[PDB]
Amino acid sequence: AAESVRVAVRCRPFNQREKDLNTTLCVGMTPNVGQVNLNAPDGAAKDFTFDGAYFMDSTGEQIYNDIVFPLVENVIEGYNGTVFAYGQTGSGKTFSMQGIETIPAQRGVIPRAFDHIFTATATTENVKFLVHCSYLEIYNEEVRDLLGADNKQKLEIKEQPDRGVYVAGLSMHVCHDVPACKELMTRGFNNRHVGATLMNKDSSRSHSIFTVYVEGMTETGSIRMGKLNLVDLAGSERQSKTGATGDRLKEATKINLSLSALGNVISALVDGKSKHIPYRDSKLTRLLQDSLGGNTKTIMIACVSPSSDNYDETLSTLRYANRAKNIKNKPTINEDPL
Ligand SMILES: Nc1ncnc2c1ncn2[C@@H]1O[C@H](COP(=O)(O)OP(=O)(O)NP(=O)(O)O)[C@@H](O)[C@H]1O
Ligand SMILES: [Mg+2]
Repeated sequence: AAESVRVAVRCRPFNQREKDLNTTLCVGMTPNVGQVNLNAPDGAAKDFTFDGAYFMDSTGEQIYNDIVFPLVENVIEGYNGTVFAYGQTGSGKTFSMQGIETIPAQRGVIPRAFDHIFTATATTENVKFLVHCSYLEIYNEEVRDLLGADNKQKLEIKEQPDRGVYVAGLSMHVCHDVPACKELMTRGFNNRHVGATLMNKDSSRSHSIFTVYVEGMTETGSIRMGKLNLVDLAGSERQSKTGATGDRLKEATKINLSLSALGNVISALVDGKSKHIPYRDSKLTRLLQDSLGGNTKTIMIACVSPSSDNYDETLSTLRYANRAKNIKNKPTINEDPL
């Protein structure tokens, strides 16, 4: 039967901008029951329930072990899996996906997924595994390869019933171990479009997708074809807060439009009346199409600011996250016999 997309909310500690503005804590949580509340200046609260609720003291270790670990186990079995970080600029999407390599509890989703996969392949002798990685970015409505030779070359999207939506000409890289995956992640990080604003000095100016392909040849002949999409979206932002001008501002209009398209896809999927879903409104929603309503086990990590200054932006993240938990997917094991 169909299963829901799983949603977790992560509230990061205050940033310097928020402390200088003398803002107050407007986010509350009861983690053991997945509860999150948002308080307005008058005191009125809006209550929500999610699959996970992680507060200012939460670690990447906790988040991964609780919600991501089962999904990565599903990819090893032959399922398609997707983890995507969503939220306002500077909320903690890149920190949640990449993290800090030198602090064990602070390592992100992506490096932990590499360790988990290669430990599972190393402890299985009756299945031979081949692991490939790809890494792309959607920058100003152009799909670009972050591991290719021409990072400026616009790539085209193709569709096929047995493959879903894919990127034609996207380079594929064999990874025999965790260092190989890390070398690609480093190379890709250097090529990703980034830029400074008053909301985030290290703002991601594109949506990124790191895909790990897990192919397993079983002793009963058959080939399992698991695939893990690790998605670090760009975030919603406002010119009055970022202070963005020129090219930085042009990126903001394309980022905001593509994120509005994702919101519209989420809303149409759960309104109970939309016969057609607007996946083609952006390259982002076309590449997330199979993850939202399709053949995939999906997790959204909705990141939020704890500050009263970001009440409106945090409320928007929570409303879309609340809607996303009702999206119904039909994941199946991808397994080609002989
Ligand atoms: N939970 C956290 N604990 C400590 N530092 C954090 C946390 N979350 C984020 N940060 C830091 O806060 C800054 C902004 O976070 P970042 O993950 O880059 O935001 P983002 O959601 O990806 N923003 P953007 O790319 O502009 O849409 C970085 O310096 C992070 O390392
Ligand atoms: Mg980021």
